[PDB]
Amino acid sequence: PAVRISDGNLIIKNRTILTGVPDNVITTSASEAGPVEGVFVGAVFNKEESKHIVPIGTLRNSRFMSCFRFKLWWMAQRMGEMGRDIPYETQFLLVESNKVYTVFLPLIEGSFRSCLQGNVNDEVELCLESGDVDTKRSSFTHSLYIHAGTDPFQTITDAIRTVKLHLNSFRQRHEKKLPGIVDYFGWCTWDAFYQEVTQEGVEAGLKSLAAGGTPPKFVIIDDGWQSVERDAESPIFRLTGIKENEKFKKKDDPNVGIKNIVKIAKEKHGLRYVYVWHAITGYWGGVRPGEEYGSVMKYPNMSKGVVENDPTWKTDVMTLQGLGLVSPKKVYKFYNELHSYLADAGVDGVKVDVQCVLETLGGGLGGRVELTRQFHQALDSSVAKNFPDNGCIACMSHNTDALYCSKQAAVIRASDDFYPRDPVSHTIHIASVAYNSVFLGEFMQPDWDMFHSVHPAAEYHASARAISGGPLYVSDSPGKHNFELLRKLVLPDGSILRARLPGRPTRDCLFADPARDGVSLLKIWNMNKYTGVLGVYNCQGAAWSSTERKNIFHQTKTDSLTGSIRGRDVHSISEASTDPTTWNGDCAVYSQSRGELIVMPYNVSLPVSLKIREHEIFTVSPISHLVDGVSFAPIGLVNMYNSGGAIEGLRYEAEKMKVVMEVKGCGKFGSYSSVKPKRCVVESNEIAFEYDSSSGLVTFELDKMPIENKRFHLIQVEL
Ligand SMILES: OC[C@H]1O[C@@H](O)[C@H](O)[C@@H](O)[C@H]1O
Repeated sequence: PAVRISDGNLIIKNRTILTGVPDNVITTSASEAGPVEGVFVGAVFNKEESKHIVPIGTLRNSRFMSCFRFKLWWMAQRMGEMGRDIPYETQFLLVESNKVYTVFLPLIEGSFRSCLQGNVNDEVELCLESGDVDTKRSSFTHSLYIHAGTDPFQTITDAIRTVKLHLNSFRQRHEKKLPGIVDYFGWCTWDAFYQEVTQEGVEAGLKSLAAGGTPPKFVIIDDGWQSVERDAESPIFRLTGIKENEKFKKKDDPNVGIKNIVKIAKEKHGLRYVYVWHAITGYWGGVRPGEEYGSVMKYPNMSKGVVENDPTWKTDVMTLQGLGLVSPKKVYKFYNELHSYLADAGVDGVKVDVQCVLETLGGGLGGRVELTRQFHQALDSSVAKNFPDNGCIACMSHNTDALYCSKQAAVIRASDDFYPRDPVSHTIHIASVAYNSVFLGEFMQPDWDMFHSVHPAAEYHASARAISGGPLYVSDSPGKHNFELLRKLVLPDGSILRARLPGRPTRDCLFADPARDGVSLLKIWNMNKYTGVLGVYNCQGAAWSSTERKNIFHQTKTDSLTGSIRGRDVHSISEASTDPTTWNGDCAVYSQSRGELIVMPYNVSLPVSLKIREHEIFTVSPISHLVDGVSFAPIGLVNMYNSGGAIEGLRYEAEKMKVVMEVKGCGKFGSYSSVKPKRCVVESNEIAFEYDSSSGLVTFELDKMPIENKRFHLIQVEL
């Protein structure tokens, strides 16, 4: 049976993972298409309760990685060996048997949501909550799912799909429509102006970016454009109407609102998309109590796991001053009127924020899962009507309540905010995004957030954004730009080189905490179509503290650390080979910063050494062997972080000793060749190239962007 409770012990492929499983902890593997290859888990209790907790079993000497909510809104990573180290509010837990990998997915079930928490006795406990006193239950069959396999990433995905086949209440990332913004550079006003943003600031930020040759094709007008008011210390603000405030009304004709800056953005400055920010509850303090939308004051319910990890939530302005919560009966009316107004003004999407609050406001109304479902149901209906390119970015949304009802939305902020003025944040941001994407990336495309192009950590953030697989945008104040940096990310038409997957830790890094263990470098892998990409980060020296309950610096024993890369760290690198059945695993590896090309045989390590807050990017291309002595691998646009993303087509013709490629973009193009090319041809005309006989690096300039909708350079390399 493979995954079974036998005696009081949890056994997986004949390894004990857990011991001492209570007698009340019930399994089942039946489903519509019966044979389930892992197991659903639940529990019978005595009484009708709105909160429950049962140990699943006792976990010892088994490496894990967990993603846990350090705050209501956001997750971060924790590794350990013992059940006691599992944090409160653990929403995703992956266990290594030493070869074999087990995932534990705490689920929503009816009106209940579960998570994992460790206790002092090393038991893994299942915490079950409705977030509502009037919604109570004694027995559950499907509040956890457990599945195991020998590829950690494939194990995760296979489990998620099985959970999806049970619930039918979400879709996986790859089944959703990505809105078009993800293929372009954007800018977001948040760090530029905070809430003091005006339409004149919008226009200035778009002009300053385009002026330097890296034009954003989307903008996020963030928090600060809505009509909000304090109740009639620090007071909370509530939405007073759905239309823009006076900073977004054309100064000349007060009856023309946000339409003005949209039309300026698009017509005058060439933007393809405009998005705006709003809280899932309208604003931070919700909507002002009123008839129109049924808004009535609600006060956040505290839950233990949340409060345990974030004690400041007890005294937070939202918690103490409440929110005007729009009624479930009128929630669709609210989103629709807001979004209809926005869409009729030419807005293409919304960054929907403060999302987890709903788990704390289910008191009257069905509890946490139900309130979440209802709001998202309405939100998704309005989005599909009003923003039909699927214009929704989910923010502050890292709860299982939301994730398991993520049926439509396709982009999710993967971490806590970029914080330009907080030195502790930068290493942590890189770690959180990477680890969180392991799980969040099964649901939606991770968004690794805005960043500053002018900042000590700019390269560190930007390089990470390049290999993220997600939208790429800055929050630069106007005129504070590093265009040399930006050209590494953004082509002259505003298109980017997006990788195809959520960027994730290598197999290598899944169980070794690169923020805390003091020994390991973080390696992040992604794919393009015909290359892999690998980013290496030192992100030691900071993390959330289990004692201080916040992000701090902590002690590190060296500044510099040495790890290594292998072609195969790029987990799916074989999908980039034009001939995987004959491919012997050899890769061309190009160091983006050092500008160095190395041939790396299958399994040969190359050492990499980095001080804290340093990084390196490598493009990893499968070598094709045309004949004995004629070997080749494309690299792409070598002065861009994700160089391989420029290669759209690749074909080998060994009978003619020829390589045929389709390449997007412009700038310097690089390839590995064992021999000096006879000819390099671009659009039928021979072009000059250089060749470094000792590295095999071939180079030539793709001078301009492809000529008119003819999307690609056609390149022939004759060897
Ligand atoms: O107050 C506005 C801000 O809200 C945060 O939750 C969000 O992550 C930021 O990116 C910005 O939108």
